[PDB]
Amino acid sequence: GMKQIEDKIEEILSKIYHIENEIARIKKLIGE
Amino acid sequence: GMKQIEDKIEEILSKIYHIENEIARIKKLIGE
Amino acid sequence: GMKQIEDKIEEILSKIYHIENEIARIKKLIGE
Repeated sequence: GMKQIEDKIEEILSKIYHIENEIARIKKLIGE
Repeated sequence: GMKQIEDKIEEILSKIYHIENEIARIKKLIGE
Repeated sequence: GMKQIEDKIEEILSKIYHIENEIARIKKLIGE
């Protein structure tokens, strides 16, 4: 496929990991 | 690549931005 | 496009649904 498609997938995976880190910080503060 | 692949990427980016908005609202209510 | 691209999209959609479940559990505990 497109190199642009693969580039977008890279950005998406980075965004998701950043979101999962944010959710981990929230669950740690509130307990779950 | 597929127009269907690019369509799915559009839906994913919309879902991610919606999630980031939800996380912003949570962090604003609890402080972080 | 690539079968690998479509496989990555499958993993991304699973990650997003899992994240949306986690956000639902957080909003239920704190109220919003």
